[PDB]
Amino acid sequence: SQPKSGLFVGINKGHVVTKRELPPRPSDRKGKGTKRVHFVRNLIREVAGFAPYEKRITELLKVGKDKRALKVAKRKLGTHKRAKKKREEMSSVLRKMRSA
Amino acid sequence: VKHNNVIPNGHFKKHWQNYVKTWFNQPARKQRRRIARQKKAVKIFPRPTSGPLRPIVQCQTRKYNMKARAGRGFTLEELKSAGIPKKLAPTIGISVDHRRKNRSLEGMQSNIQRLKTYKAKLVIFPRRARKVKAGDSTPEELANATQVQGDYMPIARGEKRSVEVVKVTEEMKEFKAYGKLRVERMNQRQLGARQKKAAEAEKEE
Amino acid sequence: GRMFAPTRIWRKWHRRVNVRLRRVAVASALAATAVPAIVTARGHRIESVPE
Amino acid sequence: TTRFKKNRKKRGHVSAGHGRVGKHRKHPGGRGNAGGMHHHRILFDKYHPGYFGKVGMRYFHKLSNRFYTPTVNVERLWSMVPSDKAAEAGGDKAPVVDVSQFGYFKVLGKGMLPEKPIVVKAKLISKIAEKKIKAAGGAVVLVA
Amino acid sequence: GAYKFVSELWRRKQSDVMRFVQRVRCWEYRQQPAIVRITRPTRPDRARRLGFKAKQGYVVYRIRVRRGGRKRPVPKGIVYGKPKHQGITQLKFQRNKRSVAEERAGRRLGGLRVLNSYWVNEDSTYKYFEVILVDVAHSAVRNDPRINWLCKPVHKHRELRGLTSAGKKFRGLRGKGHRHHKNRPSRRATWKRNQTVSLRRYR
RNA sequence: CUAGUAACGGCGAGCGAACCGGGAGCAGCCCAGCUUGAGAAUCGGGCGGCUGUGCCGUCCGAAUUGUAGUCUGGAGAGGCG
RNA sequence: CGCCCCACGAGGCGCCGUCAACGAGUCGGGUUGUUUGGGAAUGCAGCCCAAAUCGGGCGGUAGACUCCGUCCAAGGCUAAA
RNA sequence: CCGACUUUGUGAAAUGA
Ligand SMILES: [Mg+2]
Ligand SMILES: [Mg+2]
Ligand SMILES: [Mg+2]
Ligand SMILES: [Mg+2]
Ligand SMILES: [Mg+2]
Ligand SMILES: [Mg+2]
Ligand SMILES: [Mg+2]
Ligand SMILES: [Mg+2]
Ligand SMILES: [Mg+2]
Ligand SMILES: [Mg+2]
Ligand SMILES: [Mg+2]
Ligand SMILES: [Mg+2]
Repeated sequence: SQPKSGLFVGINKGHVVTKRELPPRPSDRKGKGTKRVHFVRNLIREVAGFAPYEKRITELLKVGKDKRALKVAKRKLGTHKRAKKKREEMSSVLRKMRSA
Repeated sequence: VKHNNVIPNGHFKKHWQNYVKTWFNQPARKQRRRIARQKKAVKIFPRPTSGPLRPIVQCQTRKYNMKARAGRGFTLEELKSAGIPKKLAPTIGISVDHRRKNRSLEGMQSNIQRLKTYKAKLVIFPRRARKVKAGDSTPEELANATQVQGDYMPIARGEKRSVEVVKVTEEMKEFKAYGKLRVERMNQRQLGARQKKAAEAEKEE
Repeated sequence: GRMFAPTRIWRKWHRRVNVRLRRVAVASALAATAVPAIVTARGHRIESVPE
Repeated sequence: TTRFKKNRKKRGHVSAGHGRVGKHRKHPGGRGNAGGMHHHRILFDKYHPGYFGKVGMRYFHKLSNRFYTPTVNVERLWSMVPSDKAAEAGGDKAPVVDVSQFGYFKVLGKGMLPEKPIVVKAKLISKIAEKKIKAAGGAVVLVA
Repeated sequence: GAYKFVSELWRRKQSDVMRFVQRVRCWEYRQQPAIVRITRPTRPDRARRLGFKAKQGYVVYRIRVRRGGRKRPVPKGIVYGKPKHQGITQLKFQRNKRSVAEERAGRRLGGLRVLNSYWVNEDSTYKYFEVILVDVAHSAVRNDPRINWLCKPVHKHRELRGLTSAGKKFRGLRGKGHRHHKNRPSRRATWKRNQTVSLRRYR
């Protein structure tokens, strides 16, 4: 964003150069899900089913005990960063199966 | 151990006599590299002997941030704005580094002047004999072409030592530069403690 | 059997002298070329060289 | 110069200069610094005080670049300006010195200065460098 | 394009359908020899992405390996030495089982060269890998530019020398920065380099 | 060069790299995946010819559980010039 | 130096905004063992758990939140010094 | 020696939730 302060030490220290906005590259969309891959994954999801711990997540969420849902999801997957979003995804599956 | 001497750090408890590397072949590598350079020059005649063009870039690392050096290649932005296609730039003696990022106009125009200079004093033989297509060069000046030797576009490593003479103004004398220089250090120390009280100022009031 | 403390290739064969000390020594040698008594002492037959 | 080593003069003296009573065996004290805490204790705690133990906190992955502050005392600043642009100057007009162009980050305040004003333009300044430059009539311009 | 479908269906490895088909394949595999020629990949997508082609000369061989660590082969658990090298039962082999399978197939199959190998099925005692082998004397491989590079003599026994996908994994070549700077060109190369006493001429 | 340094070690003996910088040389590439479907456009082998490290014709086979072509993230595919 | 004359195919360049597909018992996590300078764990390996697509790996002290710098693995080839 | 996870699937009852 805006350039350095020009003063060698302190908040936003450094030497002043007129900063520049980088053109969009490939790999800034890296991971942006696409129409067909979403189609594929969603189709295969119910055909395969749900893994047993994911079913336990569904059960704990439909009880509403989100802390233990996250806890067991973390103990299965391994890290909080992915446990959190696995809980989000399974909460999404429960809203999309209590929508109807 | 005995009388006052440094605590030894001899790292010679392994079998170092199996891994001594002697440099008696130093003149030999000098001469072999020289021979290789002659036989590359004759082959790439009449290309420049230093190779393709290299960008002026800054070094990393606070110790050398101000000292410019030759980089690896021009970025895509730079090639595009100097009007030279991606796949053609390495062809005519211009390196390309798709991994660099241009973060400054100061860097971009600095290298764009180099691209323009290289295209200014570049000559390109036709791919065939009589057919002179677009981007080629005329025979009359093709006929004096030579192999430049050494660095054909030198890079100054630091900006020149220049000390002009100027007035000492009253408001320049009043400037407490050390007080200034302590104030932002104080702000950097207190940056968290300030923004926290701001955060709960919003959260409550 | 062996020799005591066998000779090894990683002796200090080449020694280093300061570049400025080489230059000083070449200066003193050039100066000593100019003095007829030094050449004649050093062993050159110079009784008929002009200057 | 083996023709000079004192071993050569010790030829014929049975003990090669290491004594008859206490002979010259392999390692009667141990390899290297053996027994710093035990029997070379007198040596280590007479000539190398502070050898044993931890002091201070660790610093994983230090780069020496992070700690780079080349410094110059005030006394040497005027050597940096050539005599011609010392002449092209008067009481109100003074030369400007970019120490970063000379390779210096901080400007420390040791020594005398001439009464002639000077505008040193640095990245870091001390208290005393500023006090001496101001008292000399110059000024400071902080850049980076 | 079906390979996205089949790849995702192999991503869901704890689903009921995959559990069924993978148990029954595990039984079929356990009833056959350790090294068996198989006509076609069971995982066409996985085979393709590693460089398999429905072309003559690319053969597929299913390899079985036992699981568990490498327990030290010494005459009674007696290891003559200092107490710090005296263990037996919790040592681990420094090559992964994928590599072990490749290095089994490579030895038994002399006239063919190992391209890749991929997991197919697993149980309590045996892992089953499918190893893609390439016949480099076969003209249909001599005439494919994407695979000639494997006919040059410098690619002999890649598996036996640590050059395949599993090879680079267990060599630790998957990484470039710190955490992986010692393993370039090899751990032994860097040890030699760091141990060479450089005695310059004018030292 | 960093550097016998940061770190590691009954923190004892000892052990010990990397970034930055300067040099030598510098070249980047190709796959898999959505994408001929009026139509396997691909490859091998036998036989035959010739100009012969291959090319061509014919007949078998491989292959649709995908050969060839386009693509590789720095992109790319489309449409206009 | 000589005959052979390079297209409606491909590329480059300019614009568009629509798509934009990218490697799984793999990463990643626990524990064990070895190894490292790598220290709440440097690589590797065994066993168990086991993914993600507004995502994933890093930023040398484990932890959660906010922001920022950076790169795109789990397929392959590549002289020169 | 024994404990847990794994190959390890099926349905049934009785006691705890
Ligand atoms: Mg020894
Ligand atoms: Mg005597
Ligand atoms: Mg003596
Ligand atoms: Mg004696
Ligand atoms: Mg004595
Ligand atoms: Mg005695
Ligand atoms: Mg004692
Ligand atoms: Mg030093
Ligand atoms: Mg060691
Ligand atoms: Mg070992
Ligand atoms: Mg470990
Ligand atoms: Mg390779």
